Amino acid sequence: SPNYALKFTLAGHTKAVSSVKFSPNGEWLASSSADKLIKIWGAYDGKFEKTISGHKLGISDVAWSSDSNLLVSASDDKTLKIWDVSSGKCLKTLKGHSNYVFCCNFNPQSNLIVSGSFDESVRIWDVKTGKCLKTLPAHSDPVSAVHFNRDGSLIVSSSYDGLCRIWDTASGQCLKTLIDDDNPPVSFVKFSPNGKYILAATLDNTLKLWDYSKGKCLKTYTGHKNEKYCIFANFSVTGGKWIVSGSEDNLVYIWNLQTKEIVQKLQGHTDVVISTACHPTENIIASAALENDKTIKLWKSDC
Amino acid sequence: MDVFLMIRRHKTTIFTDAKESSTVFELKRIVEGILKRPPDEQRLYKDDQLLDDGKTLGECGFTSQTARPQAPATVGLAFRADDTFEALCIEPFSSPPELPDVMK
Amino acid sequence: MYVKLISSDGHEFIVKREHALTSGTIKAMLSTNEVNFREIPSHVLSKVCMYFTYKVRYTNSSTEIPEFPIAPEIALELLMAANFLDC
Amino acid sequence: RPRPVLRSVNSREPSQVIFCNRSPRVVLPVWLNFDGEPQPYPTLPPGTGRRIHSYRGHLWLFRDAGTHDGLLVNQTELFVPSLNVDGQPIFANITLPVYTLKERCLQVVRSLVKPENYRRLDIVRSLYEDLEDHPNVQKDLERLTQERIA
Repeated sequence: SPNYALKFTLAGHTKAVSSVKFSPNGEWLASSSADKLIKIWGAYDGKFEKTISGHKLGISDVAWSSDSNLLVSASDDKTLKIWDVSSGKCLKTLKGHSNYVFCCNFNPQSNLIVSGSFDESVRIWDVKTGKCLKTLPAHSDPVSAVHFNRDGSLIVSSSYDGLCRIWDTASGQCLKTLIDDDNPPVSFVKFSPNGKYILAATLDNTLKLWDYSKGKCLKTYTGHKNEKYCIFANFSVTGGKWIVSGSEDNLVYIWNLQTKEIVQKLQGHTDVVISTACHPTENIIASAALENDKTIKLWKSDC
Repeated sequence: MDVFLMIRRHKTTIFTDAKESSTVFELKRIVEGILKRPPDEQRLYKDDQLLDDGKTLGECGFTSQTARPQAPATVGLAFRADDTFEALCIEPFSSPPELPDVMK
Repeated sequence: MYVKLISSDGHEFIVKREHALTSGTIKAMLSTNEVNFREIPSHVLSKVCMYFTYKVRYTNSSTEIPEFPIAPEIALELLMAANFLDC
Repeated sequence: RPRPVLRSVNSREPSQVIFCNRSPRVVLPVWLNFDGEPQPYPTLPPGTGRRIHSYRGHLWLFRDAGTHDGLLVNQTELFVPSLNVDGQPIFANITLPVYTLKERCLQVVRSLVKPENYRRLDIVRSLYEDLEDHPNVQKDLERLTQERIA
């Protein structure tokens, strides 16, 4: 059982914090906010490093390149931006979506970016040029999450249409849809570290681990509240194998991956915890909360 | 095609209906049933046009859209006894008061 | 099957009994088959009779039903009559 | 969570419907959402029809857009789309009810007299109250659920 304890609260943003992500090298935390800013913080001391600005509206998500040198951000302004973290300089503005961009991620090789939008499309972008290479519009309602698998060969997307789709990156063609029964809106998805499974959240207060190839659900995690916001979830692998998610009751839940038992609830936030991230090497969680809170918290555990 | 009529004489108004294919004679038979005067003692009129017994109501210009339930057409009636023919005389209805200020 | 309704100014309206029985007030008044209306003049009662025709014709119709038209000048006295007659 | 009986079901099963305005009124379609809350849709001028995308088990009623007088659809108050059979859309024929003379007169006086002037009218007080009892959806849903119990 882990024993995460609060180490720091980070109160830079003036609005809802939308997303927190650790750099793959472990040094930095990036945060994004409805206040149009990205902030960079020291991962270990929570020390503010810089503000990155340029988006004309609220930011929904940020993601790191594999070498921790680049960020991409997804904005209500209908754009993504590629940034050089050292300079704070917008290298490229990705134009093409026709409504709010909600989610983004680089592939492992970090030559591509994938995005999803309220406009119901997934796009693949060239990082060097900033050109849209493909538009994948099969979803019939907003896209909530997009993720590359461990070698970049697949993308998974989640939608309010109630499907997850698996896409072949090279062709753009959809290989698989996961339609489970009732298909409540899907609010989050990503691939497991081993690439064989997908963790999906639905707005019926449920997280499921899916063997996507076989279309069968291995695990379900419940006890939290998730019926309105698109709350991120994580695999914690540095100590014990856990699933980490925020909750609309203002707590961070941590589940045993295998048993599905709630092992810990992190108390502290004063609004919905919309985002959580797990440090790549250390037992550290960052959580971020909505308008009545506007803070990031860093938590640390012995396992 | 049904037609809706007011048959009018003096200060009497009969509401009735008939078919566009109905004849003027059939209208007089309706009138006879109510007012107890046979058809030969009855003259029917559209405005000031005397109506022929053998014509249909449609042939006289009584149409489904000029003779509606909520807006019936007027037939004038005047009686006849032997060689004495009563003139067509239809007493008009009352009139409403001036429209109140708050309703303009 | 016909009844006579007489306005305050002495006009006589002869309408099918079924039509008149649209008004529950008139049904009570008939419990004679002539009725007098001390406070409804002919321009208003003529219009009431047109309503009865309209009502009986288009109730249970499944047709296009036209509007029952009411000029502003008569609306207030027709409201009062409709209220009295419960139709 | 307890919800009103009068609400759409989220069937997610499509139904093509023709809203056919066979009324002389500008028609307001009103969709009852999954909570039973009324939602206004775009209006239809008299003499018009539109083919529209709805769903099985959804719940509609129709009013006069300007006055909220209640109208009928296929001779009743509420319209529920079912499953299209054989490529054919479901007609929703919107018609005037046969209003009572009294209601029709109230409609007309309301259209002529501003509400603050109702009580300047030389009429009995019970009619002031009738004029002020404006038709609306809230009131009818109440009636329609009261009726439903028998």
